[PDB]
Amino acid sequence: ASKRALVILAKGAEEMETVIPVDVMRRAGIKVTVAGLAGKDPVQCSRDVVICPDASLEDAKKEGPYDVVVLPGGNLGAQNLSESAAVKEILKEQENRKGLIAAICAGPTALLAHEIGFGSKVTTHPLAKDKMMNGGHYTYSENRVEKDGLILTSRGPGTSFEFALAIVEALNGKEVAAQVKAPLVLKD
Amino acid sequence: ASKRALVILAKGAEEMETVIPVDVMRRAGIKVTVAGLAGKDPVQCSRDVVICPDASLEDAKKEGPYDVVVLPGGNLGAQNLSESAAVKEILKEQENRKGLIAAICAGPTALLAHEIGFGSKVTTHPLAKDKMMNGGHYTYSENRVEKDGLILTSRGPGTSFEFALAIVEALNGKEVAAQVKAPLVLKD
Repeated sequence: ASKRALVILAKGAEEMETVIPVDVMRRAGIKVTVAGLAGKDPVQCSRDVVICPDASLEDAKKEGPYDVVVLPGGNLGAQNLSESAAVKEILKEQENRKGLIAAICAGPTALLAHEIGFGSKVTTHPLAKDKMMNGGHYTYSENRVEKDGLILTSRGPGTSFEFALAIVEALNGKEVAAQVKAPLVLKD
Repeated sequence: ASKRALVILAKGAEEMETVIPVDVMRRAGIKVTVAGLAGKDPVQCSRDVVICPDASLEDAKKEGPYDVVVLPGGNLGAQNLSESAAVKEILKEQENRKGLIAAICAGPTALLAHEIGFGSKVTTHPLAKDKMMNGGHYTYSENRVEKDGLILTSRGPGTSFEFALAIVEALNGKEVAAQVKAPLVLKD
């Protein structure tokens, strides 16, 4: 059985934090669906890179369930994720079936918005800490990648490779992660 | 005066090696044009990420000159770059006016194809070394980023951040590179 990943792509998402996990996960043999929040139309990312999603979120919602739901960062992207009722439904369903939820940079703030994973240890971009911690519902970490139960978080564009490889390791195991890592020419 | 960058995007390009330099260069205030080799139509990258270029290469060619020409990697992308007469013309013109040429991963092999920069020190992805060195026209380096005169090269997806910041430093200087680097949460 092939593992499946849903990446939710909204206007203003950080394009590096989107492309790096999609690419790395596909190198690991995972079936990745890049789903556009607003539909099938091309999405203008935070630095004006324009990416064509594989499907609308509405369509991708019906082809579930997914072994991981991925929330990229970017301040405006995360805000769009935090305001979407469809994202709330997807996240609440993933939580209930004990599937993995992964968010990077500003992305974890959508978890707070949708009341996902309260009590977990999480990290965010430093500039997003105050927002994530409003109410003290999580415990904050400064680790570059943090995993507590089914909640996997990471800090910024420069942690995107470590974030993606942590997803691979969680889904496919350490050996596949190591095999996918070697041809990338990462430092550590 | 605002510095200008041309990124040449061909089918089969490594999407991470494309998006990371475009994003980082735009964070540095550089005006970046993502030009599609085959036209304005959306480009399917090596891991099936689909990116919409800003313009066709034909149109972007007329809005020159550029302070840097950027060649992403990906084996099939580099091959498409190596076979394109338009790329040859762009590169030969950039060489003659002593502008910067930057290529990463498999991308430097297009330089060999177009007889660009013979005698320079270059690096490539390890898997592309034998191809780059056919004929002994360059001297090979295993540095993660290599710069010899106006030729800047780098090794793979995992060196993409260092590659892009080297471009920023060459165009805008060390302080801008350092200022753009800090919010990315890079390790080193």
